[PDB]
Amino acid sequence: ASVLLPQLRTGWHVDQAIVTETKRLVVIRFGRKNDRQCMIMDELLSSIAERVRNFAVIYLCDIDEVSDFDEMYELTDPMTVMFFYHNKHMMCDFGTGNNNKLNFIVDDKQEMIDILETIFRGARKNKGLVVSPYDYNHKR
Amino acid sequence: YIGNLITRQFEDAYYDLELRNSVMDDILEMMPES
Amino acid sequence: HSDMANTDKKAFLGALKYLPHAILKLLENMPHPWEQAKEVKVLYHTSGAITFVNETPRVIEPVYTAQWSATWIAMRREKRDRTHFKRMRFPPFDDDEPPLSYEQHIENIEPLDPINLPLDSQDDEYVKDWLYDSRPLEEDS
Repeated sequence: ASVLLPQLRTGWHVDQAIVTETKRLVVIRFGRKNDRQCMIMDELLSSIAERVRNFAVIYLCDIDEVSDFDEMYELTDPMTVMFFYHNKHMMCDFGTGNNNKLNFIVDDKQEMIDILETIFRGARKNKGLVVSPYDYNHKR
Repeated sequence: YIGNLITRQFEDAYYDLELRNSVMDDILEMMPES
Repeated sequence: HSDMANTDKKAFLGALKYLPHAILKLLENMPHPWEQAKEVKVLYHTSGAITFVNETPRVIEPVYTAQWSATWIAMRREKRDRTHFKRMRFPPFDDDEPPLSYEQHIENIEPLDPINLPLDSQDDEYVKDWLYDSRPLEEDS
């Protein structure tokens, strides 16, 4: 959702957000506003955000409007999300191979929450990688 | 493909969701109040 | 260009994108067994990148067919004649090495007998003067 989630205007802002959540985890969604997949992801995350609230936080990035972070993914640039804790990038190994970012839509709200939970746990442990409970290997 | 490579710095059931979003946006546009 | 060996200019980068087209063009303008060497027009980027033929090879259709037939005949004759015909090993050159050639090619021995059958005067009269040729001939008149 647009009204539900908080959205970011610039790269500096994004960086600040990433840094300044000490306690919570930070899911950024890097995506082009008017895309299907991105929209779907946002919708999913709207639901999740409220739930996960006390452990995670969700943010949005118009990737065309804020082009600072094409370092993150070598200009692959589909409509992705990324996970952050203590300003460290957090690495969520699915089947996909892109251990960096989930570049794909998941539909099970609960499933999404679970993966977020997992990554939070990993971050707390200190781990950089975390194996998702789920597999994926379909949604490349 | 080649073009894409060189230009490496420069550039079903979702329907309901889309509708929901779009309508919301329209509503927002209609009321840009305090 | 060779001497230079990495530049990475913008124009150069741009030019590359038309490489498969160029390749295709090159393939199209291949010399045929009747011909000796295809003296062909070209387009080229100022670097020495993206060199492609810009001639489009067109033929007199029945003439072309005739030529092809002649070539076939020649091949048949060759087959009839030689016993241990040399199968050309592939890949032809040293893979590890970089065996190109320009200067040598330029100042090489005479273009040795391409494939074209002998043509008697009585039977096949009016073609043999202009038959096995580049464009092919019957090109000025």
